[PDB]
Amino acid sequence: SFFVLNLVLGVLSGEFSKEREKAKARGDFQKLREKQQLEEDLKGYLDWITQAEDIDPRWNRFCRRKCRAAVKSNVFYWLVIFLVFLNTL
Amino acid sequence: ESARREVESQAQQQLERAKHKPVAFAVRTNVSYCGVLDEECPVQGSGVNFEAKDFLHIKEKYSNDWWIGRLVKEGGDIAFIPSPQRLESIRLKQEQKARRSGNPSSLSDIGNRRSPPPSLAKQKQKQAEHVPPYDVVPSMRPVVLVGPSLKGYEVTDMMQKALFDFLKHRFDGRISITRVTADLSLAKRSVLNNPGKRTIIERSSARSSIAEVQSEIERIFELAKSLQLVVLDADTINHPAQLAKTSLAPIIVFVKVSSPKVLQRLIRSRGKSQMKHLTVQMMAYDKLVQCPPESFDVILDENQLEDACEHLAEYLEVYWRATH
Repeated sequence: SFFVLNLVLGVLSGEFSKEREKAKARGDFQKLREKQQLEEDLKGYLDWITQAEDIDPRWNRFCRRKCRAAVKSNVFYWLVIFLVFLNTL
Repeated sequence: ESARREVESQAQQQLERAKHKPVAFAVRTNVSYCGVLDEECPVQGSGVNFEAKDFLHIKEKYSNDWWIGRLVKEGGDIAFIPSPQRLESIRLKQEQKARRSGNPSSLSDIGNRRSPPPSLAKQKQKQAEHVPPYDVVPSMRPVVLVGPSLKGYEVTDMMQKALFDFLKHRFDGRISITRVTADLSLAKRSVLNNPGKRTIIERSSARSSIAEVQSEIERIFELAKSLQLVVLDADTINHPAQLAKTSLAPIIVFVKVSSPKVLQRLIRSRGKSQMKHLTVQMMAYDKLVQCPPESFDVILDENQLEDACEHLAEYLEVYWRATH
């Protein structure tokens, strides 16, 4: 029951590895890798385009510039964590 | 030897008496020639083995042979560069003692015609295009921020307005913005004898933008004496080829868009319209990276502005300070 199950686990894991090695040789991790960097920049530059959306040369620069700062100020990240802890409690 | 001792220290004292002397103009070198064999200078310095297109701006109206000066780096010491006529007349002097410089050969044919080599191996003709020695530039260097596409087209300058906000925040005490509605890529002051100056003089080059495109050479160059790269909005350089020929040689900064797949949703996020040009904004973009930096030596492969602006900041953090 224990030795046999150990043998089953070993034979199954060594067979899963002996197929992931083939998949790496043919190439499938590259699709996953080159997709995560894609949305990384699509989470990147595409936020930079919106950071110039309110550079006004109708008066949202007074408040919206602070809304962006507050969201990523480590204050709106800890306040929400405290609220989630309270909700759990 | 009273002759050597009585003067030799002349340069040593006059390059330090007015240590706060203000520099002007500029120099763009082309040959780094040493001076162990080519000293010919009262500074007793080794040589001028600096580089091609070296960074130093000079105003000390010295004698008609050499120009005692200053080099801009981490140290604010004084330097020395030869006068333009010196480099002109000596660029052949280093090849004046080149024996068979004219046409006779040393290939065992000694006595065919003999005679001194013809004067054409001198500055008698030198007429490639009559290209002069060291070229001036502003007291600073002009700025180009190429990318991500044809400037002024929705996203294109919108990647620059955001980049010019922290820039103006770091600047504004350093800022010298201007917006040029003229084509430097179609502007070159290397005219034959005289550029167009009149308005209705009825000449073959009267109704030409050259008159109103060279008018901002004065809005650049020595106007930068207060020290400032002077950025611009120029919808002129979509490639560091036409700009980097004349005495401009601008600060070309490239905002990278990485692989040609993140810009798709960067330009299509606005949906309809933006594909009026379709290809070029995604074709001219890699038509730029195509060639090496060196011009746009600056590259800006970076995410959200917080660190992306730092690359511009650290470039000019050393650059601004090391220019005094």
